[PDB]
Amino acid sequence: SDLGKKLLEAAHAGQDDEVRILMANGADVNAMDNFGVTPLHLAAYWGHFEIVEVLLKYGADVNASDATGDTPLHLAAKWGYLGIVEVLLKYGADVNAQDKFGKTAFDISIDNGNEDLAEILCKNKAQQAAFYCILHLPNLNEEQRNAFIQSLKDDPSQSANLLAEAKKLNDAQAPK
Amino acid sequence: GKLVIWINGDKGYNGLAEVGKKFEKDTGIKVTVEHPDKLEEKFPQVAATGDGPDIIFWAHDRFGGYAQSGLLAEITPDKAFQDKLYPFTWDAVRYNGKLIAYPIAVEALSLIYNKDLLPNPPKTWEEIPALDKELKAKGKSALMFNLQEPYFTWPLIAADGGYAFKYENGKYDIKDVGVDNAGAKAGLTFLVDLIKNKHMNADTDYSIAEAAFNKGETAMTINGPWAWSNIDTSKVNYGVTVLPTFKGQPSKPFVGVLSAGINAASPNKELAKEFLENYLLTDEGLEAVNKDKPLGAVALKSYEEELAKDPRIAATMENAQKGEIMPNIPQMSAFWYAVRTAVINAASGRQTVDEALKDAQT
Repeated sequence: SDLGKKLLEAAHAGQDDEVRILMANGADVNAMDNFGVTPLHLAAYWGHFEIVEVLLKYGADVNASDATGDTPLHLAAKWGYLGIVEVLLKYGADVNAQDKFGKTAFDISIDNGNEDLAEILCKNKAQQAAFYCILHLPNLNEEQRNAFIQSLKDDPSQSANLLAEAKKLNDAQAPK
Repeated sequence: GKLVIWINGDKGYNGLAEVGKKFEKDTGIKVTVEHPDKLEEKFPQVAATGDGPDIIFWAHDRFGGYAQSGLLAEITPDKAFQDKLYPFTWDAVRYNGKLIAYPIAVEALSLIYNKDLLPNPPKTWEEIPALDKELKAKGKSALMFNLQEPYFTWPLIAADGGYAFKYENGKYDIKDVGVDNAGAKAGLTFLVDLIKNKHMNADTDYSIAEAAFNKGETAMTINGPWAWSNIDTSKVNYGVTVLPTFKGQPSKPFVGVLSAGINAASPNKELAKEFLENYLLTDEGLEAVNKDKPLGAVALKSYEEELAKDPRIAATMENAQKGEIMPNIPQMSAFWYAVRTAVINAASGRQTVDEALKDAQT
């Protein structure tokens, strides 16, 4: 009933500067329509990268689901928008989230033949799985955590190697 | 010792009068064709007193009602004549196991596309988001059609498992009403996805879609033969084709069958039978009517084979043969009203597709 509406519209239309001044005037960056479609949904779906970036920078809920079960990661995946997918992944887009058909952004990417997209999605899921492991390995104080998380960013090739250490560490740091 | 015929004013009633002249020339019997407005209301009113036309032409959906009131004589074509018409058309005019009219013409929605914008029209509903993406980039849309009337949104809702009533035992099955099942839900959810992703607008009605297509703004529309004329004037280079599939299954549009019934109170029943079977339902008879005002696709196999050389008519019959005969039943009105509200609620986001469908049935 004011700015949110205008924002959803400008996001849909790809009018960058219009989106950015609406923001600077206080628009709810997560304004929804009657389908719970957010500005981030429309920009992802319609290919407006800079707008996606602007909305994320302003605290857009990167993992928002509309009433239909779609996330912006799902929407971007159908069109093979590499840049858009990359930047959603940077802001914490959820590679595990499933749409109405039980599909992930990876499944969609596989469905539409988009190999470039599937790859990015694939190695993101794998590196996150690695990160998540470290963070829930009980026998690790907040120091030894950072030690491993960092060394996973600096050598994602020796990752599976590194997880194996973090576990044998965890098993030597246990009441065995 | 004469024949009075009633038919609506948008039909080729002058061509029909020519068939009547031939009939008189052969038999001496004068044939009078009239086209009273609201004749679909006039006929049951005056037939109730034993008056009216010997023969009435109208859409089949109305005849179930007339038969109920004992206004329509049973027709007696032998199986040889019945074989001259497409079998599914005899179902539009069967009531309580008695044939109560002669099928004349067949009416259904088809996909209409702008050959300039879109030379190879999609075979599936699924391709259409993609196409809209492409077309929107240059200031066009893929598809605009009446989203307000179920008649238009039903062929998709029906495609994966929807149905009004199933045709068990030649009559209708009134018990299972197919607006709350998984196949309909899938139909309506795909529609709703078109809407929420901005490929279509929920407020699009008949006038908006027609203007949009006829001005070159959208690559496709969904309409029936009655709309061809305005497009002809508009000079858009269009063609008319099979309705797109959804989850592999045909879009099932409702079929309307223009039918000719014989007044129950008529003393000229054999004359009327003679006129309909051996004068009108012939290549030359339908031709006379069709030259005056196009019938679209016809029930008669011989003449439909000729008309179908027009691709648009061919598409109209292919879509008809793939659809469901409009139920000639009274509780169709309850159905329509339910379906109508379920679609608006869902398309508006008022209700989830789930709640919307199970609600319009209570």
